[PDB]
Formats: sequence, structure tokens, C-alpha cells
Amino acid sequence: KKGSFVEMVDNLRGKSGQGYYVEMTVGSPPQTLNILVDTGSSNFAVGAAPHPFLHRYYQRQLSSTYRDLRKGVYVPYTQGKWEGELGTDLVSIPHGPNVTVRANIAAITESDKFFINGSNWEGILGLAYAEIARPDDSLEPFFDSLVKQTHVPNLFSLQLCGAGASVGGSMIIGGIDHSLYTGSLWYTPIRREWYYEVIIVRVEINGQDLKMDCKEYNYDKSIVDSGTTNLRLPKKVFEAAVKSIKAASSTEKFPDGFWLGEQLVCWQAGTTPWNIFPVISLYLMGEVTNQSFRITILPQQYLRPVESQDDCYKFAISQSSTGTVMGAVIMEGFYVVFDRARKRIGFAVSACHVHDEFRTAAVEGPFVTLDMEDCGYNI
Ligand SMILES: CN(C)c1cccc(CNC[C@@H](O)[C@H](Cc2ccccc2)NC(=O)[C@]2(Cc3ccccc3)CN(Cc3ccccc3)C(=O)N2)c1
Repeated sequence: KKGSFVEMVDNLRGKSGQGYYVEMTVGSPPQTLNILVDTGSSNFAVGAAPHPFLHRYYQRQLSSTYRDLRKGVYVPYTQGKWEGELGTDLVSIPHGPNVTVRANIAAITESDKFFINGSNWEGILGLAYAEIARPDDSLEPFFDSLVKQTHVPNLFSLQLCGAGASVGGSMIIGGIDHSLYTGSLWYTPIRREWYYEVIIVRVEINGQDLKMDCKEYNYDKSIVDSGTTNLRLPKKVFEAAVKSIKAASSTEKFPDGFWLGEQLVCWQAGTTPWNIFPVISLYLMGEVTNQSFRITILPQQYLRPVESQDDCYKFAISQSSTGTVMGAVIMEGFYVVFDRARKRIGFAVSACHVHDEFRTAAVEGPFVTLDMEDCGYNI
């Protein structure tokens, strides 16, 4: 089994807070496009018309291999949204498996709050399941095609490395690269195949139990969403967390705006009080009954840095009313294996992740935890 995917390493790029994107080509002859990696969607879409924030776009009238499904679609994201027209064509990935598949594509015609000014990416690649792909579960997701058409194993992995400018990372399609991680890879079930829904069964700031019915952690749902930057937590759990964390940082106090993400804090050139902020652990239902493991992050993960002679940061842990959302603040610390074949997800320490001389992210296990499946939300 190949364990060194030389071609696919460092294949991802990103501009902090604006996401990680890969290079892809569509139409024939090929037209290059910087697509954005998003494990929290299922529509493959691209800028298909001129627009001020787009440096370039896909022109269906220049691809001989083009083809039009004669149907329109649009998708509402948390804040922005786009309206496109569906079709097909040949898609490739210059730094991915040397295959060339036919996928579905929404040519984006009209968009509001979707493209970001100078974000350098022109489209999105929803890597999630068909269950939530507009117009409906019929529009076969791109990764599903890449799979049925070629021989790339049904599974991909992601290494997102933040920074302390220009974030990088690896997207290994169809395999796991042994060099991207250290130690042991722990898996957690994928509750339901719509989003990448997992389950948290215990949370703790600086090793101290938050102590809530593990149902509040998954109130609505919990998902791994690379397409989201912040660690989003339910209403109740968010407050609990900020109080605890707040307690642990008390050496210095910060304006209510900070903990609400409205304001950003700074310190003299590289004199960040890293060691006052606590570590955060999420316990995820393990594979073996009554057995679970935990992933712990650092301030270097949840205090996303922001562009004088100071180092300013934005608190990256925020509230949510749509379940828990393990975004980038989480992921940027691990090597996450989205093993679709076996309905699961692995977590191992990320070999490129930012951490200081004294503390490092981690993944440890096992822990004999009882009544875990009850931590899940039923409706
Ligand atoms: C379609 N569907 C089933 C669905 C509907 C609603 C919610 C979700 C959950 N998935 C969300 C991600 O798929 C989606 C990916 C995206 C990125 C950039 C622009 C537009 C969309 N993220 C957000 O909407 C934002 C929503 C958001 C906007 C502003 C403040 C907080 C959150 C974008 N923002 C920052 C970001 C910008 C650029 C690149 C990467 C991340 C986030 O962290 N999340 C899925």
C-alpha cells in the first residue's frame, strides 16, 4: 500500500481566514481554476462569468468537452450565496491523482457575499455527501464521480497548516501519507452520511471537565467542516467554555468584545502570553464500544492571528445555533483522514502544525467511557 504520495504533498494553498484551496482544470482544452476545499458541502461550483473579485473564470463556450444539463441551481451558505447553471465537463487535478473524470458543475452566474476580495480562489469543491447537495441528492458529488470512474480508493485526507503569511497544507486523494503525521491515527464513527457528523462525549479546558450532559455538545449535530474557519459550539456550551477559558487566562483580562470576536488583542513583537491560555480537548466516540479518544488543541489554534510592530489575534471560538462545527481551529492541529469506505474519520497529530517550545497538539487514547451513543442527538 502506497504510503508516500509525493505528488499530492503541499498541493494546497490559502490566505489566512479565507480558506484552503487546490488547483484544478476544467473544459478542453483545460482551463485552470483555484477551487476551494470544503468538507461541509457537496456541490462542485465555479465562477462562470466575470465578477470584480474573480481574477479569471470558466467559459463553457471554449470547452469542446462541455455539455449542458439545462437546469439552474443555487446554494445558500451561512452568509453568502450563489446562483449558477448546471452542466458537465472534464475535471482534472494537476497535483492530484493522474486521472481525468467527468463531474457535475454549477457554472456560477449570479452571486452575493460569496467571492472574497482577492481571495485567489474562483470556486468551491464540496467534498461532503450527496444527502445535502442542491438541487437534491440526485446531483452526484464530484468525489463520488472521481471514485466510480477511476481507481482512486474511496477516501481522502487533509493536512491544514495555519501560520504565525499564506497558509499551506496537503490534500491526499485516495490515500494516507505517513509523513504528514506522528504517532497513532485514531478513528471515530461517521454517525450519518449526510455531513461528516461525528460525536463529542466530554469536553475540557486545561484538563478540567466542562461537565455538561454530553448531549449539549451535539445539540443538533457536530461536524468536521474545513469550509469553516472557527470552532463553533452550541449556545449553552459556548458560554460554559468562555467562562472556563476566561478563568484560566485571568492573569490578564480582555474586553467583552474580544471573547465575542468583535475586537482583536495585541502584544509587543512576539511576546504573546501563549502559556496563559488553556489547552482544549474534545472526546470523540471511539470505534470500540465504550472506548473513546481525545484531540487537544492550543491557543496557537484558536487565537487566529490578524494582519505596526505588534502581533494581534482574533478569538476563533464562537457560538452557533446549528450544532458544533469543528472548523479550522480544530483541523489545523491534526491530520484528518476522511475514510469514506469504512464510514469513519481519523485524527493524528499534524506534523506541520504550529505549536510553541513548551506545548504541542495531541491525540491520546483510549479512555473507558460509558453510554456514548447517548451523547448523540435524535429528533
Ligand atoms: C450548503 N449547506 C449544506 C450548508 C448551509 C449552511 C451551512 C453549512 C455549513 N458549511 C459551511 C461551509 O460549507 C461554508 C464554505 C464557504 C466558504 C467561503 C464562502 C462561502 C462558503 N462556510 C461558510 O459559509 C462560512 C460562514 C461564515 C461567514 C462569516 C463569519 C462566520 C461564518 C465562511 N466562513 C469563513 C471562511 C471564508 C472563506 C473561506 C473559508 C472560510 C466560515 O467559517 N463559514 C452548509
